Amino acid sequence: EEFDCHFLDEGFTAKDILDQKINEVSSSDDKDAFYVADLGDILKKHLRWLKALPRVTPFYAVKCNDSKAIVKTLAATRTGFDCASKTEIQLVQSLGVPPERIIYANPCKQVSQIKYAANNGVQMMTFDSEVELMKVARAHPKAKLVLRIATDDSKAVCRLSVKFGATLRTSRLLLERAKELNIDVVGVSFHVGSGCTDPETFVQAISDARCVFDMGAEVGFSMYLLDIGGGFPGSEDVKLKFEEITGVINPALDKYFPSDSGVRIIAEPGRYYVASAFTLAVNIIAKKIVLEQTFMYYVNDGVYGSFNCILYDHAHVKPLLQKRPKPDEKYYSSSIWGPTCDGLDRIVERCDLPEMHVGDWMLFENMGAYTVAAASTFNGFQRPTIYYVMSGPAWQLMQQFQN
Amino acid sequence: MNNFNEEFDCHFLDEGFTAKDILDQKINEVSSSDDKDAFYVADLGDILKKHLRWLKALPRVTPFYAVKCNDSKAIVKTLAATRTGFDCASKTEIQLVQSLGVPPERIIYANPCKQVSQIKYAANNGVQMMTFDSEVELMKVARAHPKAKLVLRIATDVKFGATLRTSRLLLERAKELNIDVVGVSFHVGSGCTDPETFVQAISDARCVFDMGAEVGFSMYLLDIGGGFPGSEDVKLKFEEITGVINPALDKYFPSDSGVRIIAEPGRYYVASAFTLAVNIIAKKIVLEQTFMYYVNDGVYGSFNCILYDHAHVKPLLQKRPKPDEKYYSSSIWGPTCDGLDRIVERCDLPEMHVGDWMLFENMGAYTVAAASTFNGFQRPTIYYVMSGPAWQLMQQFQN
Ligand SMILES: *Cc1c(COP(=O)(O)O)cnc(C)c1O
Ligand SMILES: *Cc1c(COP(=O)(O)O)cnc(C)c1O
Repeated sequence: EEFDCHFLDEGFTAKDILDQKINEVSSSDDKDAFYVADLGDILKKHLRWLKALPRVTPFYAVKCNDSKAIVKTLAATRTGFDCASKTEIQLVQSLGVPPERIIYANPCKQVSQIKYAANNGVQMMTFDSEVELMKVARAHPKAKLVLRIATDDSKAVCRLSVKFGATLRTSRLLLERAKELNIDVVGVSFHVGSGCTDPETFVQAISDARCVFDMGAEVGFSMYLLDIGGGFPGSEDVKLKFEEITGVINPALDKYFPSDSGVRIIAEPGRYYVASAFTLAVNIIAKKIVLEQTFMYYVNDGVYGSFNCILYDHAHVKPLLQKRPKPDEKYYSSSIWGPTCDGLDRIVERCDLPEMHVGDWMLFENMGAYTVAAASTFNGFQRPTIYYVMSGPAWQLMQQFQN
Repeated sequence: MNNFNEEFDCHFLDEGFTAKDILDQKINEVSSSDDKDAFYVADLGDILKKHLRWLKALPRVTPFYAVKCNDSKAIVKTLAATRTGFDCASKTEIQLVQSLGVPPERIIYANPCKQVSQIKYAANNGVQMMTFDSEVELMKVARAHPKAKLVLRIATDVKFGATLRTSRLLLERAKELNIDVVGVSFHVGSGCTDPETFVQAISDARCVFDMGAEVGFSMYLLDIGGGFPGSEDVKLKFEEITGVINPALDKYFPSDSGVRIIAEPGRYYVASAFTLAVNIIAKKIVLEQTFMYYVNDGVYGSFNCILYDHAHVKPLLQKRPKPDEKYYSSSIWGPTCDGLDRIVERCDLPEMHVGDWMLFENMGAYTVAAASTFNGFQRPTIYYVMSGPAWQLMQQFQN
């Protein structure tokens, strides 16, 4: 099923296909959870990116969803790939992507994985520490390094301990140390992150990046690479939409990194490409009534599976009814639980739903990003099957991108 | 040492050597190379020691290992030879146990809320005993496994467990549907602070047994669940808990009644058998002087137990530091690019360097069982060891 893609007929949408599949299994007990993944939605996102950020080459953040179908579609589109590990580089290269379309954007890499990157021709890597420079000097001395700078997220849960990113002061010392070690630093990267309430944050990051560029010029480096990271929204169900962010980014790029300077601007979008492409259908496998009347529903995907995103990715999930609800239907306070025997495997603490029954389906939209990528087989429950769909016109568009 | 697939490969543990010595040897073996991937040493002899200890502490209670805690084939094979039962929650777990040769009468399907197709799989493969705590579950059993032997799971002091009031209604409803209810199960859970909770649970089970007798059921199976500690690094130790359980079992379920008592320990068997070695792969100094260490296992891997299992992890050095060695405030981070992939927020450590190893004891339970390959990082290699005397002990259990 990984390389199996189904046709999407004219006048149909991923939703219609989902409804059809649900109807077809209605008289049986084959009601495992499943995804419908519209590869055409990923192509749509790419067109939208090219239009909104014409100066920025997208490098898809593989970690967000490492589906071979996704990577193949994006590779056909000629986008780059941001890989954090040997396995991700192997996946991308296996599909035929040359090394110059890969950035190894992990600032803290095990020596053997740096060696793997060097052996396979991946030259560009990020870094934010002196020890990383020592490791690169030993294991990949001809690498092209991108300095990752810190970006403030005022809504992070742990604002004192920041995992990645050098301050400006540290950035100066790092550039000088790289010069001492005869290591080439070619640019600057930053990552604002998905939790971004104000687009001005991007402006600040771009300004800081320009500062580090100036620092590089002072130390004698030829810096050309600006990496504006990820965090762009992957669906319209957000307060701060993609186009508002890009409307604030493009003037900043024009001001701090004009095209005549020779800068090459890239980004590392992950969730932007894939979030809305996946819709998850789970089946209600068990039910309890608690006395006014409240309900507990048990479904066959949970926090150890697709909904790990609730804990790892700070996700909030909205259950949707497969069968439309009449205006007069009574809604009851309800909780939704995963299949595992763990008391913590709870998807929704409280929501309002009409009375549902075992065998009914619940749908979760925008489930592409940081869901299957982090699922486990805890308690022996297997990952939901993914059905990849693509229309004829979407395939034609992909062909155009291939030429 | 090198694995000859790790699943079924077991290494000998020589006389006078312990799991720690094997760990040191492996570390020494790779000291001059860059192959510094995280790895486990799993002492199957420790699991056999736990079984002997269980037999002595709870002589009336047959243990059914909770496979979900650690589904290692090596573990299940060792426990299967030991003749324990298995508590299975899904088709895959039942498949694993049966593949190793365990007959269905040594399997309890102790998931109260089962998908119909999973119930069907159990019926197809002869697993008759299942738990339940709801009327809807009874409806599903009547359709998909009508000859099952049902065990009523009762609540103890949100997700599972019927109240006594609900238990009465469930027993009557099961009688209406001609479904056989043979016993009661409860699960106190690991975070139990007061052992008296077990006494109340056993008393509640006795009440539900009496309720079953009133409606005409022959109740014989008492399942006291799990939650027993898997290490000595706990406030409430195993033997204190069993000291409170055994008098209650004698009072509420005397042997002459014909009751069969089982338990579902998971972490008790496996927690202390696994020691994890991770390598420091990156390092930062933050200016008095504090350090950030990055290791090659994290919250998406073995340390998912921090979020899923409320685990508190203690990093250990390979060699005990000198008393006057300088310690620094330090943080420990996982390998993934996620900002949340942090193992230790703050601890005191001597200055360490890239290539040094950090050890984590009592990492057997709810660690590898829930690890993912997020960001492409592979699950740590597990090296299984067993001494000759441990193998001899396993033979005695088997015969
Ligand atoms: C996670 C990550 C991304 C992708 O983030 P999204 O929110 O999915 O766009 C991009 N760059 C880096 C360095 C990351 O760690
Ligand atoms: C998880 C579980 C167990 C095992 O719990 P431990 O804390 O590992 O002993 C036993 N019984 C049931 C019903 C469980 O869900």
